[PDB]
Amino acid sequence: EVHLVESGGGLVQPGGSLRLSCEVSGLTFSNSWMSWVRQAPGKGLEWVGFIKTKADGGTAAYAESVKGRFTISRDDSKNTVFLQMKSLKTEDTAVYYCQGAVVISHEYIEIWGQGALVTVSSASTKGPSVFPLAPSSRSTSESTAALGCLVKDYFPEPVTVSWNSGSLTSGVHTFPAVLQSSGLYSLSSVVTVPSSSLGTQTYVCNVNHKPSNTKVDKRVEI
Amino acid sequence: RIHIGPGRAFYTTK
Amino acid sequence: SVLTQPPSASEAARKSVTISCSGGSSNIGDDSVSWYQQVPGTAPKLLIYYNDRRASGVSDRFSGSKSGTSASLAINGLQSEDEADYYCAAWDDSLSAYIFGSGTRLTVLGQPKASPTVTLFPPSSEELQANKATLVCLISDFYPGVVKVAWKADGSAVNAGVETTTPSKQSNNKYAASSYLSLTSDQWKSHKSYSCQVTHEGSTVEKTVAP
Repeated sequence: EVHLVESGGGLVQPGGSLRLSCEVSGLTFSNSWMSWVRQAPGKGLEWVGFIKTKADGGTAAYAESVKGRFTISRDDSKNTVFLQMKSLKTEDTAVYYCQGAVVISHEYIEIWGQGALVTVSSASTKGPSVFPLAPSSRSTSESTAALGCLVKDYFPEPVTVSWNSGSLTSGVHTFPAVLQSSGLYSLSSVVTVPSSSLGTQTYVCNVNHKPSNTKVDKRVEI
Repeated sequence: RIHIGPGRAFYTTK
Repeated sequence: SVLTQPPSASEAARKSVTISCSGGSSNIGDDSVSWYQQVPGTAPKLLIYYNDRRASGVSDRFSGSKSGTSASLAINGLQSEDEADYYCAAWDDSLSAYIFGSGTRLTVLGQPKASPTVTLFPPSSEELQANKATLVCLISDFYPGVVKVAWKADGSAVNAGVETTTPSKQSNNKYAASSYLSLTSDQWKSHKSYSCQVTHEGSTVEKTVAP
């Protein structure tokens, strides 16, 4: 029932500043102990810090490696905890996760957010070109056809893909991205569909790349 | 006084 | 002052594994251990807290113990869902920080071997008008997760302009991957057939496209 939704992730040059938000629903935020853990690309987990409830100190503490550059604060009005980052290093590039924790009736509960990717780098942002991958004539001859979207040459991660505004769930396989020699990412998304529906049903993939402000809805025709 | 987790929540005494 | 776990672990389906963690008196010794599960991609999930208590809504196949300065997570009725990284965690007194173990990659043996399916896409016309032909080779539903991809042009081996993905695990409990061949629009037209050859275990599934 509980959810932790974080955001404000993105790209920021070395020396820069950034603010993550974690918005907590299905939880009495007032009584929730909030914290942040980060995971740098391909490494283990590292605690960043926590903040106590208002009924305690309201106070934060921090891992020594970010002490004084990072500020955790909270807004009980708005059900949200913040992780303010200033003076960022490349070594700060990681997926940042927040945690909410309560203790109700002698039982502990600790829920994690999906995480937000923060890339610290002096390379530039680039949005994708979205191209429709049409089947053929040789696969529009089988009983089911696969068609897709190519999401080409973007940075940083991530990209979301849905189909028909999220209403086409089934037979949908979005692949993880390859990292090109260019430092740019590409991925593909495929949906497999009944071959008799190429003519009636109109298929549109929805691609979002929030760092570039690129939101595309490409029709895949034949 | 027992604390638990990365948010170091208050859980039990002794 | 670090919490140390063995890097890997392994066992067969339906059986039971133990994963250990050893700290010192200043962390595990003085406080209590929690355990996390992390399937790559997803977030970590709490499994055990205060040494041996089970997190809300968690299989009782998982159980935890603390002996002295070490700690132990145990897993029953081993399912394929269960392979993930496992992290112990405790508060440390001298550092004043929540400290996580090295992490342990559990793998589950005896999983059904499955051959890969392959989808190969030509460059879109839209992309050719920009003179940049990209060939897309999608690879899924296979196990174990080791594949080799070769590309061929008219039976000649294409080595240049290939970018292949490290194989990743799906919601399926099986693996997936992609391979991309990057061409200019006139190399694409310079050959009559291109082909994507995926080899898995010792069998090769091959697919073709033509201009």
